Amino acid sequence: GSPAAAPPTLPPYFMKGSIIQLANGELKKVEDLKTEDFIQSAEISNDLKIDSSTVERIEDSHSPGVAVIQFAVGEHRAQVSVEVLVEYPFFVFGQGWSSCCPERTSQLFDLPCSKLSVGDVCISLTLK
Amino acid sequence: GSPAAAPPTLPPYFMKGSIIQLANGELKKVEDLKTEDFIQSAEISNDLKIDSSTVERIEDSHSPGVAVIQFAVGEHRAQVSVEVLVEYPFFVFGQGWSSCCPERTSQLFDLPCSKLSVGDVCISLTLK
Ligand code: NA
Repeated sequence: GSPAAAPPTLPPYFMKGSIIQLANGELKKVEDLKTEDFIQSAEISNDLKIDSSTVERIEDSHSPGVAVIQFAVGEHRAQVSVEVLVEYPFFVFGQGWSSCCPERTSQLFDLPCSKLSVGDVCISLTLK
Repeated sequence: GSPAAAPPTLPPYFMKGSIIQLANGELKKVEDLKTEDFIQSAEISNDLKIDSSTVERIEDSHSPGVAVIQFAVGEHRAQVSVEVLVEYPFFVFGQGWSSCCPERTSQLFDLPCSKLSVGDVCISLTLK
């Protein structure tokens, strides 16, 4: 079948040394974020909730530098296949920042990443 | 409420109130970013390689609150159709933060936001 395409640009906070303001008034550098920062920040926020998507499959795209990743999204495991840039950092539950290509994420952002793998649970924040 | 969305498709809400570390070591509040903060070169030449994507078309989606955006991506203009929640913030060359629904982006990200338009050239802040 035909995957959905992800946004073709990356947001700026992935740049190492950027500082996030969490819904606990706390400030952390992006490279220092932990899983509990998201969970606690979501818990406190009246607007945001935590959700998650599990990596089911990673395949090469026909475009070089792009992966096709199959996700199982949220508690009913809705199946979504998306084209994503290999440098895109996902935040993996109990791991931290992870990408299809850590070396490229290092080149672009200086953000240390683990290699994204099948079974990884990626954290997201969505509106209520 | 809207269709299943992979992690990189979601607006990055938690970048609200972030401080971005620019390639040169400067710091900028995310709402204060300018096009020049994206450009390394202190004097743009026709040398200047930018990675960008240009908006070609914007349509309503069957799903409410979601827009479908066609992009021409990169130097070779790959055609990519991207479905996103309308508040998704793009940084536009010569314009700044823009979206398919400025009002909602401003309230959710606490920044000034323009309407995304056909012709808008969308960029990412990176080292590159
Ligand atoms: Na919450």
